[PDB]
Order: sequence, then structure tokens, then C-alpha cells
Amino acid sequence: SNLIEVFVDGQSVMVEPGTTVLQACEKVGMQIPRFCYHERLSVAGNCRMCLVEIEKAPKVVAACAMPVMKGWNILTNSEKTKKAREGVMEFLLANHPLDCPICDQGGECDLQDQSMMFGSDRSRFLEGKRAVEDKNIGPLVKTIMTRCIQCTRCIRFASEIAGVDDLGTTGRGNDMQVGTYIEKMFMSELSGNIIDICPVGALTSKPYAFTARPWETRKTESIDVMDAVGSNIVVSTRTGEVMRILPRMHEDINEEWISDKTRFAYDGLKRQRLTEPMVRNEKGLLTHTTWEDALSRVAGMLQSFQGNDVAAIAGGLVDAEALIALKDLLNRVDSDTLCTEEVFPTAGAGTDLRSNYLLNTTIAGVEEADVVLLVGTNPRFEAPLFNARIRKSWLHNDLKVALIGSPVDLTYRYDHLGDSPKILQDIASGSHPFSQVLQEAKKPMVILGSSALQRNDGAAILAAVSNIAQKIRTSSGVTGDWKVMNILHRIASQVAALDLGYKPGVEAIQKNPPKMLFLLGADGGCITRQDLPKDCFIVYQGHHGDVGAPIADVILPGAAYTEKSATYVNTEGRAQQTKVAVTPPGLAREDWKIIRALSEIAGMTLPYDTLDQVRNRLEEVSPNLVRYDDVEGANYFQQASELSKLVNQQLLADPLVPPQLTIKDFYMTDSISRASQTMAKCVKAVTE
Amino acid sequence: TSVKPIFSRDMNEAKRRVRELYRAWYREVPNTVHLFQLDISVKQGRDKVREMFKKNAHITDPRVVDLLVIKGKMELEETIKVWKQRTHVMRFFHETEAPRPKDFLSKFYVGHDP
Amino acid sequence: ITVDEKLDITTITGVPEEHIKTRKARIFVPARNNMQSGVNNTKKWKMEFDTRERWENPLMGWASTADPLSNLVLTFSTKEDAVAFAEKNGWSYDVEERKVPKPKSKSYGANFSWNKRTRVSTK
Amino acid sequence: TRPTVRPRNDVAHKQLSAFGEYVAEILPKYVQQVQVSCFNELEICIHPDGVIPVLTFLRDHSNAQFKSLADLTAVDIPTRQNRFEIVYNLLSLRFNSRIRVKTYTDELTPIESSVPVYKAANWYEREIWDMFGVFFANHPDLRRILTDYGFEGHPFRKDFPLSGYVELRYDDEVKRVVAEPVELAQEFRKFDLNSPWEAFPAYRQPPE
Amino acid sequence: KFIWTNHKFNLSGTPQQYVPYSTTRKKIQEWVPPSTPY
Amino acid sequence: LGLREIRIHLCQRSPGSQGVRDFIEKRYVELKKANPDLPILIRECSDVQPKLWARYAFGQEKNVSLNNFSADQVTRALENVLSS
Amino acid sequence: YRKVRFVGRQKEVNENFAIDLIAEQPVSQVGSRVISCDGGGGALGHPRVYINLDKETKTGTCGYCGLQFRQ
Ligand code: SF4
Ligand code: SF4
Ligand code: FES
Ligand SMILES: [Zn+2]
Repeated sequence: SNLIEVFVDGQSVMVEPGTTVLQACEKVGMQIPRFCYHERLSVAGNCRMCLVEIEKAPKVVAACAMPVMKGWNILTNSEKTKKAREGVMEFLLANHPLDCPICDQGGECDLQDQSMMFGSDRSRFLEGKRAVEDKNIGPLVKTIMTRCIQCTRCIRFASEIAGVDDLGTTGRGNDMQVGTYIEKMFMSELSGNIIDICPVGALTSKPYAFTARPWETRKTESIDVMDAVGSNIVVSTRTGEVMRILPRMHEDINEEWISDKTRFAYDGLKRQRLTEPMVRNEKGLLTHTTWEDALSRVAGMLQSFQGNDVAAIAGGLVDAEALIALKDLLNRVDSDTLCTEEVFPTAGAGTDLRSNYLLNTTIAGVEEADVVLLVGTNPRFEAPLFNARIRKSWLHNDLKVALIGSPVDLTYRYDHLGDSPKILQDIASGSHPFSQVLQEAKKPMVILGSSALQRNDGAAILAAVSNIAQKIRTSSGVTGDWKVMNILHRIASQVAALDLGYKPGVEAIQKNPPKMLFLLGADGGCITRQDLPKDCFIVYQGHHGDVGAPIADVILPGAAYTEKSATYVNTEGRAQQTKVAVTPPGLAREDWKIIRALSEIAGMTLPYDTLDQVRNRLEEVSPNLVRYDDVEGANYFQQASELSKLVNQQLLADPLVPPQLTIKDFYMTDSISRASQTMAKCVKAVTE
Repeated sequence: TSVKPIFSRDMNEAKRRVRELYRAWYREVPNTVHLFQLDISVKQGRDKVREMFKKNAHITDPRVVDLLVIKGKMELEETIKVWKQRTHVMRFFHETEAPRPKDFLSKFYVGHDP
Repeated sequence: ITVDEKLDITTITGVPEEHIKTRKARIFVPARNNMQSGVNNTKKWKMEFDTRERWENPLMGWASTADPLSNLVLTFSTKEDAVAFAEKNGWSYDVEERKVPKPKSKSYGANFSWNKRTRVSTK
Repeated sequence: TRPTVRPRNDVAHKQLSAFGEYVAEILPKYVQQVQVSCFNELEICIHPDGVIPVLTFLRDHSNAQFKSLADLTAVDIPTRQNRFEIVYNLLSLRFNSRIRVKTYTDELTPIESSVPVYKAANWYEREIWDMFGVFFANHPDLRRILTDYGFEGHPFRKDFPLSGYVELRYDDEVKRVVAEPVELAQEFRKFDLNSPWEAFPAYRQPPE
Repeated sequence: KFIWTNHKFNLSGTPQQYVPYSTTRKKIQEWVPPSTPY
Repeated sequence: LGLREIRIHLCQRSPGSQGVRDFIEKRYVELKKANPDLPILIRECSDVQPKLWARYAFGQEKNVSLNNFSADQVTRALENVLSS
Repeated sequence: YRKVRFVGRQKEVNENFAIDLIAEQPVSQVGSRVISCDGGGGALGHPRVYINLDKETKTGTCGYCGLQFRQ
């Protein structure tokens, strides 16, 4: 029933009508050598390093693009094929100048792990070698175009996925270059991700430029948290420091791609960092004290305050294991009134059943979706891999788009519907169209951000949008189940820091004057000391010094995201555990071990020591944070569809605007970005 | 599991054995303690022997309890003779090695993440 | 012959020291260094332990260290036989999962299209 | 092909097919596999039962002499589910040939000494007890050779981190030369050499 | 040029035994606290 | 104090626990239509013994169980603690 | 802190420095397009590498060689 049998090397194998040779001959475990073919991109024919030799026909075909018909005998290894693959890869070593001592790819390159195993032995040329000239693009991509085997794998990629169409092919005959005809610098997100593509050392990375060669490093898998989708990365360590990080080729989030910001941002990790505890002194004096000393300083001051006068707020990238040790401790003195730095407006939900609180249809849902409407966001610069997971699916099959407010530059043809909060309401019935289009849609989808949800009318738009999701879903509403309404965040650790049960939004401190706070947030400009009452002290906790290092009483260090085995969550509610790499500098220690040694020196002593006795506690307070990377079936927004209709609040009126516009604010945002000195190089190459 | 056992059969002749060579150790600690010209309280030498034999207590199986013996049966060769020079013996009782905290809060001020 | 059947979960004790219960090993499929496309560095389920501190040596800057394992990678052939060696030597562990791509569907010659939206230029 | 490639010889490969055909013929209670190494050597895969038995047949006969025992050794393989391995290696002085005898095992299952058959497995069996941990029963003597008096780890197997667990150093606080845990002055860098692409098609592992 | 004029020796302490050192730039660049004001 | 919070754990399948799934159909929208303070927590799956949990009096944990019930059995099992 | 080790030991350090000793070279010219950079004499020196000088005024000294080179 619709498959062919074809004998690869005298062995039968089944193949769907319309897979090429290469996708067949992979099924039995061989690599025809590859240059211009690559999975995620398109295919063209200009390497000519895969020549398979078909059986009984004098010509030699190419195994990249050509179907496979009723069974050939696909003969990989003979005295005919081996007459070609030896005869091409002596051509593309004609001009390839005598680098490899110093070509920074010199340990992985594919003019190297082909042309020993396959292909030639020595050379006959003997004189020649054009040398063209380089140029520059930006302060990332470093470009020596003397090399360029000219696969044209960097070019089919621009016009492809990251939608910026610039790079080109200029010339004829032996001479064609690649880089751009005019002087335009080429800069965007995901376009710092090229330098996985290029199979030889033409395009090599700037900050890393000359440091280590890749037989010495140590690949210890990890996870990147600056943002929603997370990643799967892999670090590297030479002497016990971080050198550079890659992607890890997960098959849903990060197809092969890692974003740019999560790549070049390791650089402000070792720059400006707080290596010790630092005592209080009364004046502007702030000094370093032995680790035993300033522990008790804040220990006793807990034996004073009680009830709501002591409240802690942690809004940042902090783990999901220092969101228990801190919660149970400050909640065993019965003082809570605690939230995160973020703002999630809540009415009848926002913790229970969550159902609206996380992105429902996963990233892998978009591939099937048909009609999409997203509002109040610029998805490009927040979760940059949810964007191009539209783009690739916007192409390769048809998909429709609409945005609400402030038409920005996206990469594909959308249309601005209207700009205001007051457009949402009239779409309940027919007006300002689609009118039936969301209605006739087989698998509708709607996406609200954390930028728009953060207004002062926020609890209205949450409830106004949910209606149109109810409006459709109550009709059929999809097929089928096919959940519809869903949200996306921009902040690193929240869906963990929230569905543990930590109330959203910083309000609970805004109503009263609690005396002793713990800042893990910490660098948002939300809570200041002016806003606080009198000098009664806040104790900063965290690794960096950005803002809130000076405004604070007694500070305590911590380990960043590469030094500790923690648990984050991405916006489908998976569980991904980053893994140790470097051991933290100086005296700093892990966060949830600085809680328990705050506890025992004070009155209560929490019921655990090792890690596994932390996650059992994580297992009581939540069941799914110990289920690593599985999306469990839940809808449960029917019962919250009605109950959140409880309050009647109506909107404001004012055109929606995202915080980020075109670029320059994408770089310096969270913490590590701000102190990363290379971002400080590519922020000033933007303004001018 | 089907494989031939070594000496014992189940647990009894086995736990007759461990009782046995105990005495060869228990009867001879001290003849050495004057022989190497090493000075200790001879009762220490009878604490360690009984400190070790109580150590591996949870063993559920023959051919394990016979395996350990074949080690233990050996040592009485070397020690009851002199194939060691004072410094293969005394290494049992670790004199120089500074103590480990093993408690919690004593760790937290010295050393990262054990 | 003395066949003497019985069942006691195989464990072994005393040869290492305190590193039995302190650590957690890990069993994972290596991920393919991405700077190159060679797919042959996969296919064996190894294991490797936790990493403990490397410090600096205050004479040169060699980073000297304790943690006497720290560099071992055994190579197993499969999962069923993977966990086989953690229990039998008796220490804690963890597991990852193997990954292989989507099927997938790629056809040249769909790149020149009448009404389709996929139509490439300057390839 | 001739100039740089090692010229082969067939005759040696015809006979060691025959003469090894029929030692799967006359001792089938034991021998479970046999083959011919492309270089004209034999490997007889034998159950652990026959060890004293099979050699004894190889010990004397008029069609197979194999009086000279050359090399006993071992290999230890994880993910073989029976860890270790033995390899006996025997030269038959009259007939000019090498035939090796492979017998598997575990740690717990004993194997029986070859010592009455040949008196040159006297040492080679004392050694292995030190290194890998295999325990040879009924051996006129079993002791500690090649190793110090302290090593409780049985090193050459694959679980011993190269530097052992205790460095040694002498201190004058008393007299002795005493043993403190291992503290190095350089990491012992771990390089990574294993390159992709599977350059060998003939050995290609099963398709799966 | 780029080579000496006279010579030296292998000496035991000359006074100069050269007693090697480390040749590298710093590592983690610890944070500076803020100055006199609150 | 108390109480403070209520965590209804459950499972997605092994329908022997279905009362909880049914309890939401029965009393959630209604049960929490009042008490517009308490933050009742539905979290996902203990897969077995969908223990209901509750926390009060300086963070002391009190865990009732349920294994196979009916719809209203649990509705009355909740006010056991909630009245207190 | 570290600095007490070479006290009285006179601290061997490198009198010359190549950090830049290069710029004193009479940066050459050719009058042609691409050149052969094999340096320091035949078969002692960097592997032959051909560089293009066409910019306006620059050159390129191949980076093995260092010696300032242009038209
Ligand atoms: S770039 Fe690729 S080819 Fe050119 S030298 Fe370095 S490795 Fe050899
Ligand atoms: S980068 Fe090097 S390889 Fe990739 S396309 Fe341009 S030239 Fe060909
Ligand atoms: S690999 Fe054959 S066409 Fe590119
Ligand atoms: Zn030169």
C-alpha cells in the first residue's frame, strides 16, 4: 500500500514513493558524502560530491535530488563510484589556500574529514590559486572569502528561514564572490546562527575568534535560560572556563537553530560579578566579611519581624529549587505577601488549573495550524524561535496571519488589522473583518503576550480575548478538541516561579510598608528605596551587581545558570534541567544551599539536605516538575472560561505598543546582556 | 543463579567460616605488635579486627561471602609473617589525615558542593 | 555440580571508597558536535559523571584537581545493557533518551511553482 | 596493488581451515565456535567447562602436538554481560602453527586452573587474580604479583581511574611514609580524537 | 641582531635563578562596590 | 492559620480516580464561586492515590487520600477541612 | 600577594618584544595583482600562500609572515 522496494547494495528496503536516493540510502546506514545538501534548508545540485552509481546504465546520477523508481540496484561502493568521488574532491582542493594551521575551524572542517577518508592522496596542479578579497559584515561574522568551496549553503539560507533577503552571487566563470554587492552590513537575529552552516572556514565567529581548537573541549549538555522557548545548548570548557556554546539539535524547540542572544551572551558571565558576601556598613561603607559573619546579621533580624512586615520577591532567572527553599522558609514564619517581578493580571484564575496560563498548543502545533491571530506583541525579538517556526510553516504550506497594533517589520506578509484595545470587542460579532474567517478556520489559534497583558486594564483583555476563543470553540470549535486560546511569556523562569503557587504581580508589597525584603528579582526598576518606608533593610541575593547592588543592606552571592543543577520550565510546561559546568568562582555558593544554612543558624531547620531531598519536596508541591520534557494532556479551560467572566471590568483606550521596536533594545535587557561587553560593541554599531 | 559456588554452600558453612579466621586474627594481633617494634595499645589491635568484621554486614549471598574470605584468608599470610615493613600495616589506622566534617554546617564554610 | 539456584540482586562493595553513594552518574547519547555534519560519532550509549571543582594552581595556572574519576567514559552498546553496569557496581544514576529526526519530506523540483508560495529565486 | 600492499599467501589459509574444521568434530561437548583470522590464525570459541579437558586433548595427540604454551592473557569488556575474557595461546612445535583458545567468564563464576596440564600457567594465573579479579580455584598458590600490598582495586579493569585513589608522600612529623588522597598538579587533559564518517564499509555494523 | 652580545650561565643561585611565574591576564574580574553615598 | 491553600492532585487516567475529574464537573465553578480568596490548586498527576493536600499553621502539611470515590463523596470530603 | 616568589631572584623577562617590532619594515610593493608569500627563504618558512592586494592602499601579509606587505 504505497511504497516501493529498492535494493541498496543488494539489500531490499522500503521507501515512500518520492524519497530521493539519499533519504533511502540513509535508512540502511550509509552517508553518501554531502556538500550542498542539508536537511532543514532546500536542495540544489552544485556540489557534485554525491555521485551514486546506478546499476546497468552508463551515466552516473546524483543522489541529492532525483526520485527513486521501481527498484534500481543502488550501488554505492564499486569501481565506478570510487572513480568520481575521488575526482571531484581533487577539484575543490585546487584552490583552497594553505591554511589549516590557523583556520579556526581547523579541527572540524569538511575539506578534512572527507578528503582523508574519501577521495584523493596527493596533488598535481602545480601552480595557480586565485585569492579574492574579504570585506566585513558586522561585529560577529568574520569573513575570509579566500576559501568558499561555494556550496551556496549560506545563501539559500538567507532567502530561506530568517527572512532577510540580502546575500547574493555576483559574477561569472571561475570568479564569483558571495558577499554583498554594496556595503550593506547584514544584521538580524538567527543570522548570527550562520556559522554552523558553512562547511568550511569561510564564516567564523568574532568573539571566540582565536582561543581554543576543538579537540580539547568538554561537551557537557545544558539549557539556555534567557527567555521562553529555552533551548538545548552545549557548553565547552578548556581550563575550567566557558569558551563557546552551540546548539544541541533538539527536534521541536530549536530545530537545529539557536538564537543569537543566547549565543554571544556568555561573555558578560565572567566580566563583572560579585564573588563574596559583603557586609552592611552604616555609611556608604560596604565591605567584605567572612562567610559566617553576615549570615547571622540577617539571621536575628528575622527573629524580630513577623507577619506581613517581611516579604520576598524573586522575579528573575532563579531556579525552581530556590523557589521552594525560599518559599517554605519564609512561609514557616507565616509571612507571605510575596510575588515575582513580573506582572500577570489575575481575576478568577492564574494559578488554579493554569489552562490559560501556559502556551497550550505546543511549538510543534504551529506546523499543523491554519489561521492565526496574534495581538499586542512583536514576536520577533521575544522568543525568536517561535517567530521562524511560523516562517518555515508560513512557507512549505499555506498559513494566514493577522496582528493587532503598531505595524512592525516582520519577515512575512501579515496585515495590521487595527490598533487599539477597542478593536477586540467588536470582533465578538461581525465587524472589522475575518468575521467568518476565524469562524471558518479548521484549527484557529490566538496568541497574547506578556507585554500587552501587563497593562493596567490587563484583566479585561485576558477576559476579552478568551471570549473569542470561547466564541469559536463553543461552535465546534475546531474539529475536534484542538485547544485554541494560549499565551506566551518573555521572561526566563516564570511558569515555574508561578505555578508553584507564588501570586502574580508586585502589588501585595505596593499596598503596605513591609520592612525586610529579599531581592532576587532583582534588577527591575520597579521597587526602589524611595518607594519603601524607612531604612529597614532589604537583603540582596544573586550573582550580579547591576541595579540593586548599591541599594541594599546585606548581599549574598550565587551561581549563574552554568554552575548549578537546577530546573527551569519553558512555556509548554516542560522540565529541563541545566547541568553543572564550571565550578562557581571565589566564595559564591548555590542558592538553595544558602537557604538551609540561613535556616539552621536561625530557628527552624528545613527537612532536607541533599538535592534529591529537594525534588521530593518539589514533587509534593507539584507533580509535573519531576516529569522531564513531557506535555501532559490538559484542557481545563472550559471551567475557567466561565469563572473568569466573574468581574465585569472594561478596557482603557490607547493604542497598543510593544516595548521592543526595531532592534536596538533587543540586546541589553535581562542581566547578563547588560554587562556583556560584546553587546556593548553591537549596540553602538546600530545607532550610527 | 547457576554457577558453581567457591567453598560455601549456603550461609552456614559460610558463616562458620567468618567466625573462624576471626580467631586467627584475634589470637594473633599482638605477636606482631612487639615484632615490628610498633607501639600501640594492644587493645586497639583488637578493636580494629572487630571493627572490620562488623563492617560488611548486609551481604545477602554465598560466593560473595566466600569472595571476601579469599582476601581475608590471604592477609594472615603476610602479616603473620613479615612481608610488610611497619608502613604497610600502620596505614590501617590513619594518623595524619585531618578530619572530615561529615556534618552539614561544617561543610558549608569549606569546600564547594560535596 | 552444585548448581544451587538463588536470587540476590547483584551488588559489590568495598573496592572504591566514599564515591559509591556521593555521586550521580549519567547515561546519555552524545549529541554530534555541530560544526560538522558527520553522523558517525553517535550510536553508543556512554556514561560520564558529575563534575567537581577545578581550581587554579598558584604557581603556573595549571588547574589541578581532586575528584579522581572525573575522566572516564565507558561505552555501552544499548540501554537494556546500559543500566546493567550501574546497579551491578552499585551507584546512583540517571538516564537520557536517544533522538532521531522526523521522516521527512523534501523534494527538489517543487521549487518552481505556478500558484505555490514556495518559489525560490537566486538559489 | 602490488607495490605497497602486503602480498597474501593462500596455502596457509587452506589447511587451517581443514585442521580446524574437525576439532569442532571430535569435541562437540565443549567447542561452540571456530573461525579463521584473515592472516591465517585460528580462534576457537570454547564454553568455560572445557579448559583442562580441551587443552589435554591439545596437550598430546599425533595429529596435534601443541606442547608450547606461549601467552596467557585477558581482555575485559563491559556490555558483554559476562565481563572478562581469557585467551590461551599455544604453539605446536612440530606442525608450525598458532591456535588460540578463547573462554569467557565472569567475576563470581570461578574458572579452573590449567596448572597440572602446563606448569607455565603458574605465574600467569597468579597475576590475573591481582589485576582483573578472576578467581582460579585449585591453584597450588594464589598471591599478589605486579602490585603493591595496598591496592584493593584490581586496576587494569575499566573502572579504575588511571591515577589510583591514594597518592603517597613522606612526612617527618613521625617516621613513616604515609598515604594521603590523590592531589595532582595538572588535570591530565582529556583530548577527543574520534572522527566521524565511518571510513570502513566492510565492518559495517548491522543495519538495525 | 635579535641575538646576544656576550653570554650567561646555567647558574645555581646567581642571585638570579629565574624561578618562573605566570604569564597571563586576570580571570574573573571581581566586582567593585559603590562609593561614599548611600 | 488556617487554612491557607488546598492542592487537589489527581491523575489523567487510571479512571479509578475519576471522582476528582468528576468533582470539577460537580463542584469547582460552584464551590469556588464563593470563597473568592482561597487559591485552590489543581496540579497534574500523582498517578496513584490522588492525595488531597492542605497547608496551614506555619506551613504544616496535612494529606488526606482518595483512591476510588464517587462524585459527591469528595464534595463532602472537602468541607471536612474547609469548615475548620 | 603572589609577588614574593622572585624576591632577590632577578626575574627573567624578555628584553626585546615583538608585540610590534614589525612596523619598521619597508613595506614592499610589486606592481601586480597577487603574490607569493613564502617567507624567510625557500623551504624554511610558512607554507606558500597567495594574497590579493587590490584595495587602494593596504596589502595583506598572510598572517603567518607578519611582515608588512602591500603595493
Ligand atoms: S579551512 Fe577547511 S580547508 Fe581551509 S584549511 Fe582550515 S580546514 Fe583545511
Ligand atoms: S559560506 Fe563558504 S560555503 Fe557557505 S556558501 Fe558562502 S562560500 Fe559556499
Ligand atoms: S550534495 Fe550532491 S548536490 Fe549538494
Ligand atoms: Zn609570509
